Amino acid sequence: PLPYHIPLDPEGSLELSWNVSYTQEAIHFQLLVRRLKAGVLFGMSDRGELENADLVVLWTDGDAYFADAWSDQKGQIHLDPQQDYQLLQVQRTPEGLTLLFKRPFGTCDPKDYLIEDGTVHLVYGILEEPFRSLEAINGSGLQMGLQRVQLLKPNIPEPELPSDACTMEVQAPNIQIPSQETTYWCYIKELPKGFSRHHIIKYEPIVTKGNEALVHHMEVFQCAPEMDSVPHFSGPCDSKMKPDRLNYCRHVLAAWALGAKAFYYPEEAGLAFGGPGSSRYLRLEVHYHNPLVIEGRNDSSGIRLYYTAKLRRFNAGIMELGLVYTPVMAIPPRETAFILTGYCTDKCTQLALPPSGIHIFASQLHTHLTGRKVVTVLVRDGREWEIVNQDNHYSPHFQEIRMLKKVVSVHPGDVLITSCTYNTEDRELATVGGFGILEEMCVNYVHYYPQTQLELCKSAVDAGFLQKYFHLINRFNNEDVCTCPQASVSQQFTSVPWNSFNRDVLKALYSFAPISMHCNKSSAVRFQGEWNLQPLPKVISTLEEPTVVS
Amino acid sequence: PLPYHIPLDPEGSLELSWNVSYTQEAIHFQLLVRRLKAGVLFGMSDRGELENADLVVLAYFADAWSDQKGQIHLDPQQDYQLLQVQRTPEGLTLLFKRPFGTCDPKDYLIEDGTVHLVYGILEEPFRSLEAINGSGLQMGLQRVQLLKPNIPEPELPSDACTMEVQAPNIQIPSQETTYWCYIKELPKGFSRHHIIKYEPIVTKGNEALVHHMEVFQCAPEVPHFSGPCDSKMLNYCRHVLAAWALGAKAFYYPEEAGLAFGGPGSSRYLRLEVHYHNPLVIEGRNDSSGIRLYYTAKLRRFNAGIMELGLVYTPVMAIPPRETAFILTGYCTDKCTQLALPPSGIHIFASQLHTHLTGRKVVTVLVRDGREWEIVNQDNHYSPHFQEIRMLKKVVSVHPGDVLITSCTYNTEDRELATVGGFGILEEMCVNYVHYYPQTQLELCKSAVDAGFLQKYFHLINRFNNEDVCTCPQASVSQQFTSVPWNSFNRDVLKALYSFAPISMHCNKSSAVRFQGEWNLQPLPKVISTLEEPTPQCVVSIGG
Ligand SMILES: *[C@@H]1O[C@H](CO)[C@@H](O[C@@H]2O[C@H](CO)[C@@H](O[C@@H]3O[C@H](CO[C@H]4O[C@H](CO)[C@@H](O)[C@H](O)[C@@H]4O)[C@@H](O)[C@H](O)[C@@H]3O)[C@H](O)[C@H]2NC(C)=O)[C@H](O)[C@H]1NC(C)=O
Ligand SMILES: *[C@@H]1O[C@H](CO)[C@@H](O[C@@H]2O[C@H](CO)[C@@H](O[C@@H]3O[C@H](CO)[C@@H](O)[C@H](O)[C@@H]3O)[C@H](O)[C@H]2NC(C)=O)[C@H](O)[C@H]1NC(C)=O
Ligand SMILES: *[C@@H]1O[C@H](CO)[C@@H](O[C@@H]2O[C@H](CO)[C@@H](O[C@@H]3O[C@H](CO)[C@@H](O)[C@H](O)[C@@H]3O)[C@H](O)[C@H]2NC(C)=O)[C@H](O)[C@H]1NC(C)=O
Ligand SMILES: *[C@@H]1O[C@H](CO)[C@@H](O[C@@H]2O[C@H](CO)[C@@H](O)[C@H](O)[C@H]2NC(C)=O)[C@H](O)[C@H]1NC(C)=O
Ligand SMILES: *[C@@H]1O[C@H](CO)[C@@H](O)[C@H](O)[C@H]1NC(C)=O
Ligand SMILES: *[C@@H]1O[C@H](CO)[C@@H](O)[C@H](O)[C@H]1NC(C)=O
Ligand SMILES: [Cu+2]
Repeated sequence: PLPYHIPLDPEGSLELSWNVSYTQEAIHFQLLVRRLKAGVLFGMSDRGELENADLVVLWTDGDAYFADAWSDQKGQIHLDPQQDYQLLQVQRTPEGLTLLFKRPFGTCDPKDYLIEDGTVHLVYGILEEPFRSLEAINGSGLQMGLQRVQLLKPNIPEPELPSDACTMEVQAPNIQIPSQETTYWCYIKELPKGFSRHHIIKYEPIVTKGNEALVHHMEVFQCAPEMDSVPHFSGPCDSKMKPDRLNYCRHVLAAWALGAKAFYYPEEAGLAFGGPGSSRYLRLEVHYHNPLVIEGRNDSSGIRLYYTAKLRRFNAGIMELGLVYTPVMAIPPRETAFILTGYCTDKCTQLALPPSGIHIFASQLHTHLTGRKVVTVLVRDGREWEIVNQDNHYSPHFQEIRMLKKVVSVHPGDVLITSCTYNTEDRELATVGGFGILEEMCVNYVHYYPQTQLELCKSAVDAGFLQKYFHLINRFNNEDVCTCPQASVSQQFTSVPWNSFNRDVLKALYSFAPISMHCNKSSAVRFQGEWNLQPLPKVISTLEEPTVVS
Repeated sequence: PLPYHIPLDPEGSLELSWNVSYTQEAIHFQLLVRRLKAGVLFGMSDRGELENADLVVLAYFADAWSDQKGQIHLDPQQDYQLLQVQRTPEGLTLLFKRPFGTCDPKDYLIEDGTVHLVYGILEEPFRSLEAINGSGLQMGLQRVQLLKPNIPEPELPSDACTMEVQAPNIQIPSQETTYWCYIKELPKGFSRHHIIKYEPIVTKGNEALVHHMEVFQCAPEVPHFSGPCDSKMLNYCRHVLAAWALGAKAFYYPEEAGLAFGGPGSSRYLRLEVHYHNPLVIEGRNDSSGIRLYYTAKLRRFNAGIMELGLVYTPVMAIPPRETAFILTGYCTDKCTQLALPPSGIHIFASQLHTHLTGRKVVTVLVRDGREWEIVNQDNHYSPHFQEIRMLKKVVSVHPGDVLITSCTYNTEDRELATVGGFGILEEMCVNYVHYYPQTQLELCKSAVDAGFLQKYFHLINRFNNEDVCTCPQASVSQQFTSVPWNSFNRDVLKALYSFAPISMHCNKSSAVRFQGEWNLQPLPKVISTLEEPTPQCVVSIGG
């Protein structure tokens, strides 16, 4: 058939399957309607709203007619005089009525939606009641929903597993999530004794059948190699009942977030764990968000690993690009698009990268609720070379590990620039970087080869410069005010009255001020050098991108 | 018959005439080639450079475009549509059509305001487009308003009489640029009349030489003079009855108003200034050109007047160096309009935009209750070298309490220092001269940033780029824009200051007196919102 498919409506009366051609630069959609009552509409839109939508509609109104349509800002449906969607075939089968139609990635028509890399928001609706023309169609009698998907796939078959492949299950024991709002939970598991060295070539999530809903992030780590670690453990990650060490495992075997399905490795590489000289226990950290907050729902959740005995050609690593989690990075309220940027500097890459460089075959983008756009680009001496990963339509609810269509080569001395665009319009206060639900993140997880000791390449604004910012706006408020309060970064940001000047000066600060750079190893230690007050990477540059049927 | 016309090349071997259709949303070009050499190319570009241009080249006719280095390539799409190619006594004429805009974003977009036309004459026979070289290529630009309002010529009062102000059959000096003053006069007595029209008079063959023309009234407080305006034979007869520039057909006052000239307070004597642009330095060329006024004895209902909108002239308004686009905004506040405007309000039928050399874009919008309602005037392609009084397509009504927002976009890329507001050539202006009725006592409605807040700017950036936190002696030392270390932060904070800080408001008559009150530190008008931009709806061979 057509290789990709998803359900649209929960009832499954609507099924969408599609295929992509990058030579023709076009998508072929096939829509299956099993049960058609009244009429049905399908299309795509920016955030998945019915408003400002690029659509296709069918009516039963006659004795069955199909037309291209578009919707305005108020959600009213109008016919499309040109056609972006081109109807190809219509056939009636036992499964239902099938419609094959074709669209280019983009049109010279500016009105239409533009298909590109990253997330695409599909809109579907089932119009319950017969309505005629388009414009009669009302919110009433319309079942109106959205589905998120990646329209442009790498078009590669998922490799699958040799006769050697074995499964290892890393799960929490069956533990009680506190009645607190938010919990981040550490657990210590260990490998069988005398465990020879292996490559994890696959992993998939495991979530208890009542909790799919409660568990929104899971991660599996390795502590520093030099060390033989603490006894067996289940419980929260801040507590001091818990020891010393851990805290020392930032090394990353596995990562899962909402929307991410199973992941298969590229065949050039696998992820190495066990064997001599590289060590220990696995640390599982599970993030529980519990608006529910009722008697402890008992949960053993985790990740399943698929591993092969020994080596594929290269060892694959995972690198964290982005903003460090600190309050000093903040988004003012009532912002339509506000951009936070973080960096991997040439100094860090020069220090931590091999002469050959690394090859990025995958990326996963991560923000919190206010995240809208995420992009990572590659820059060489102030000239933008390549786009590592891009999602303009990105949603926090849909976060998946994507195989890059083109593997990207990163060399020492290159700068990796990561930017996230946020919308704070639903927030009355400044949103700050942090672990909390009301706080934000900008992160790009990169899956690359050959493995290096570089894991966190991240940056943040210099604290001192943020302080002079605060004092600058304070004094712009005039009065006189010789006052030097310290820290309370979250408490300073919440205390700032937000006006055009404060916002613009904050944005200016982010676009100007030097950065505290974090270059850290798998060992959860920095690369020696002085990484504070680094000159802000800047780009001298930018890269340029060029009737009704029946 | 095509209503609008301009010369392109100085030699005058190429002449362009055109027609506008707003239902069809298209321009009809007719190109006249008097002398046909190997080739001719014509088109349009942002500032008038050959690079990145939307073109047509020449019986074979082809649509072309130019790349970043200015090399010419064929256009697979075509915006221009060839209609007719015909041979006449005057030369070879080509009638062709182009839409205002295309769904192709690469192509030029025709809109309100100035359009830069590019022309060339190919000396050398070429077998391709890409073969075209600086060699054998005669290259030029012409600035014009492509979309004119469609105004029918009103009937005349029959009382209406014409007075013609022309050069006294004089000889243009051998110079590239000449400005020529001549003094003409009215009969004595002659009580007040309304000018309801004026149109250009240009001697045949001199079309390329005449760039702009202006008719002025001297100060009431005069001897006869014909010759250059720098000649140092005594006057400022500055103030303006009439203005004309290339491409303009006629200027019409609205049915409600006319411009008054007559017995006192009128001045007695009139001054005409004609601008000759003379590349090639032609010589012994005689010119009678000037402007003809249509005026009536019986006044219409209102007297027409001119109001100055914009930035006050102060150094406090500055543009940092090396900016591609930097925006300065002046304001006419709700308090000023509420006070000085009649209850009925005023109606704006015309506008003239004024900046100095670094000016690129200029826009004036009308805002009601903090919401942008209508665009008074817009030029994104505006140039200081072409500035004319333009009739608005739709007369715009400004009521009491409405806010007028005027913004200019500047390019400082060629400047090493901060450019400041001022009269000088190296300093800047943002001004919109508005022609309206009924005439009121409001003459200058203008604004500027509050000086104190600018002081807070200088001390804030000074204390920020100098490093430490929390120290409070604060001795004040440097107050002015020169000597300032411009980096992204300083620029952005200056922009923030301009976008935030309250303004010193000038509501003036007389230039020597303000209106009725305390105008310092007025709250900056702000727009919760803005308005929607209208959508651009989505090798030939002809027998001669
Ligand atoms: C065309 O317009 C002219 C200007 O209105 C009409 O008047 C003629 O103007 C010229 C120059 O102004 C007068 O020439 C006079 O005689 C000599 C010559 O001036 C200079 O000439 C040569 C170059 O031609 C130059 O190299 C010499 O050094 C001279 O300086 C001057 O000394 C006089 O002061 C004065 O300029 C003509 O006399 C004058 N014509 C008449 C009939 O008075 C001219 O008539 C117009 N022509 C037409 C056909 O309409
Ligand atoms: C949204 O639009 C729909 C239709 O445009 C409205 O829903 C309902 O529409 C049906 C059928 O058109 C109405 O039934 C009526 O039956 C009588 C028979 O006596 C017939 O003469 C009428 O012409 C009509 O067909 C039904 O009354 C109507 N529901 C209502 C009025 O509550 C719906 O009301 C619209 N809602 C909004 C918020 O616009
Ligand atoms: C509108 O009219 C007012 C008149 O009230 C103009 O105000 C200006 O007020 C200053 C007084 O501060 C005067 O100009 C300057 O005076 C200072 C001394 O204070 C002197 O050092 C300067 O050299 C300058 O002369 C004057 O009263 C007046 N200036 C002008 C040019 O009229 C205001 O400027 C007017 N606004 C316009 C015409 O846009
Ligand atoms: C990278 O560098 C070190 C390695 O862990 C971390 O520095 C510690 O950070 C914690 C929390 O901010 C402090 O309590 C410690 O005092 C720091 N140690 C030292 C020696 O400064 C740093 O946080 C790491 N950054 C990451 C992992 O993003
Ligand atoms: C997409 O599907 C069409 C018919 O459904 C087929 O002809 C075409 O080859 C397919 N393209 C692919 C699989 O790339
Ligand atoms: C302009 O286009 C052609 C000129 O030949 C003519 O048919 C048309 O009527 C003209 N329309 C206007 C409004 O000038
Ligand atoms: Cu997170």
